[PDB]
Amino acid sequence: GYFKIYSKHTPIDLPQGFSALEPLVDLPIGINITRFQTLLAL
Amino acid sequence: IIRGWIFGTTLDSKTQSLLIVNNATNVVIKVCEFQFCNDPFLD
Amino acid sequence: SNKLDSKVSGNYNYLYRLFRKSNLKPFERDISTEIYQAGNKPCNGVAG
Repeated sequence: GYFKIYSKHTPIDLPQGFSALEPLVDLPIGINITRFQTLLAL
Repeated sequence: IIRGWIFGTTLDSKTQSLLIVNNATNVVIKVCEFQFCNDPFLD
Repeated sequence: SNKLDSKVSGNYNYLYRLFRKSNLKPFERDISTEIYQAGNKPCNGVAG
């Protein structure tokens, strides 16, 4: 029932390297999620 | 350009769909039964 | 809750579900108001 969010912002295809993603938010939702979509700014 | 994401099972008012965005002001999170549009975006 | 929840004609304020599609995953909720497929023929909006 959690929604963990891990984030990492790195100054810069995918680069060849290593970067650990620090946890950001533990979001207490407790619902079913099976599909998603992103949003853009036009 | 990428401002946020939409999560859910049916993405309508029947179920509760997760909504995460980040506008020019601050990050807001809502957990509601949004009736999402077919082609949602920001302008 | 007999003192607080008891109506002589039947306390209908609380509702309970019987015919679910399948066993739900723990810690999830369904708000569907559609007629359950209680057989072989599709319901197609027909109840009874």
